[PDB]
Amino acid sequence: MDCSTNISPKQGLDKAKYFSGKWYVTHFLDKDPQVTDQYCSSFTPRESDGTVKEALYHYNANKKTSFYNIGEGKLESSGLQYTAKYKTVDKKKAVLKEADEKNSYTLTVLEADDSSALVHICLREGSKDLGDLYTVLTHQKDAEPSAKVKSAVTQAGLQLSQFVGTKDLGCQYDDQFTSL
Ligand code: HEM
Repeated sequence: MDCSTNISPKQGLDKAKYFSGKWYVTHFLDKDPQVTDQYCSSFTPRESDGTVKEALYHYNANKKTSFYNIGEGKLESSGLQYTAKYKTVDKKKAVLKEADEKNSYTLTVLEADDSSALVHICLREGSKDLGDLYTVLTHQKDAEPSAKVKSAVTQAGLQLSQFVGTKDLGCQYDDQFTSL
């Protein structure tokens, strides 16, 4: 299930707006889920000298469990786009597995403003694309995405209505994990 091809970062985006606060996923669009479980997610991206580090949380809304990761990658020469390898961690950020060289994700920022963002994530393992997602992001749980980001969704060729809205899933977040 190939990741979407025509994906490049929006040029002219202020990186200070993207590497800002934390993000909560309000809406996600999954091309082809392998599992039918639905997730909520929040993460806290930071950048220094072209290196991105981010604390990542997933909550399985069906099973009511959560898992944790730390991503690390370099910004491309193209703008706000990065391929990250990732550690697997417990809730206290103790390392369970270190980043390896065959598992990565590529995150492309399509829009970002003071309240909201739209990003695309392709997850890979070895020679295979595992999964492609678009995600609408806000800085507080269940905040409304901005008009600018809703327009970004339409301009990406998508319909926001076809995304899964996470409000309905009964998400639980770990704001301690994502603080810092
Ligand atoms: C609501 C939004 C999201 C959904 C629905 C979602 C869905 C998924 C699913 C279904 C998996 C597979 C879990 C498994 O069976 O092991 C997964 C793993 C993963 N996701 Fe997400 N995801 C979301 C947000 C994010 C974001 C924002 C990022 C990166 C910034 C991300 C990065 C990853 C990574 C690195 C893995 C691999 C974890 C592992 O192998 O341990 N995801 N996600």
